[PDB]
Amino acid sequence: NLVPMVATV
Amino acid sequence: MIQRTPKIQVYSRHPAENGKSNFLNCYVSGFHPSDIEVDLLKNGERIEKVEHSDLSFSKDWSFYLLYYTEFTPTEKDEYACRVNHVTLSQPKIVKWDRDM
Amino acid sequence: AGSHSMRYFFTSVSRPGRGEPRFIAVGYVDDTQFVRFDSDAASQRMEPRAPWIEQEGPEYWDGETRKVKAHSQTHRVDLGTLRGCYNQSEAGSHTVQRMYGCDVGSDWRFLRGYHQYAYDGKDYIALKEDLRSWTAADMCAQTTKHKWEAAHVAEQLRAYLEGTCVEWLRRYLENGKETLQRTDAPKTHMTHHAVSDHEATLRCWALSFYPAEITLTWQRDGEDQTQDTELVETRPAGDGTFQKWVAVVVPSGQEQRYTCHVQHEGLPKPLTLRW
Ligand SMILES: [Co+2]
Ligand SMILES: [Co+2]
Ligand SMILES: [Co+2]
Ligand SMILES: [Co+2]
Ligand SMILES: [Co+2]
Ligand SMILES: [Co+2]
Ligand SMILES: [Co+2]
Repeated sequence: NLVPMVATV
Repeated sequence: MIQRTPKIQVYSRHPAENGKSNFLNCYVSGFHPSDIEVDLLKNGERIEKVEHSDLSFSKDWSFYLLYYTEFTPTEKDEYACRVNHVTLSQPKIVKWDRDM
Repeated sequence: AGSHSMRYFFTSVSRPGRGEPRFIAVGYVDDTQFVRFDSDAASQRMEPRAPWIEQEGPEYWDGETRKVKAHSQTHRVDLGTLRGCYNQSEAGSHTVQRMYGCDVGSDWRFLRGYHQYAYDGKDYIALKEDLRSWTAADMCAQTTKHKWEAAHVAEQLRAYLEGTCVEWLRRYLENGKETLQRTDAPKTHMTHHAVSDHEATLRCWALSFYPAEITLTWQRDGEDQTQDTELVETRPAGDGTFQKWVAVVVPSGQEQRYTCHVQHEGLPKPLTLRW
């Protein structure tokens, strides 16, 4: 189950 | 760096016997950058029906792939893996040695 | 088995002449791939790669597809941002790589979590062991760290690693128990190949094993020997299991003083092989 959000660098 | 040359192992899935269907593997690992060309050869000719795994990588970030095809070994037929990558001035051909 | 992990691996590779980066995602429980996404493939969906994940219903697949596409877009944006920070041209291809996941112990409780990110194969930014702050490798990553500190990015990620990640790992271990919680001990044997008339290679083989972690050790008179040895990288068989060998060159006639030990989770006691 993937992480729900992925912040941009 | 961004560039490290692939390690190459060429092997059958099972211990090879003549006339018995098997899988020929070329495992390439430890490489960067990711762009790579791998062909499996039968008596020097590129084999057409070749599959590969999804690109993944190790702890040090270097990449690995498995290329594979079903084959039925015979006494006379010779097999190999041909790899090209930015670290290699020409393609590298590694022969299948059925003891390795 | 009991220590277990769930890990995801993501690679994006830019295509500077035209269009968007190539994006590949793969998910594992221990050493078993269970899902994949490839931007070049036709489905444009997260796809199953193990039978036990096919249990999951449409809401699961919709959600994982949505998230994996969101991962892909963050990678796309990052490739642009990083090209700018390093003052690189539009000419060259560049890569981002991300790996994250969680480990549970035998009691199936949280043991540790992790999230690492690289640009062009070099460390960029990673979560520290405490899951509270970031390790930035260079000054571009330091700018990212300040941004992420202000936006409380670690706190969100930590919630997942200690929460959803370990909860769904336990779910998958239960659903796939028949394979995921089964150890496949190595099938071992030794071969012997003359190098000349007066020396020979002994090769200790371990085949068809799971999980991938293994130790092969050569001994002479019961003490470890590393000189004149060769150990290959553990390699996939292609059927879900793994292979490895270790070799030693010995004087011919002296094979009997050498022993190979094989250690693996599937063996109650290490094996000892002797020619
Ligand atoms: Co392909
Ligand atoms: Co604050
Ligand atoms: Co808060
Ligand atoms: Co012999
Ligand atoms: Co020889
Ligand atoms: Co000599
Ligand atoms: Co011993």
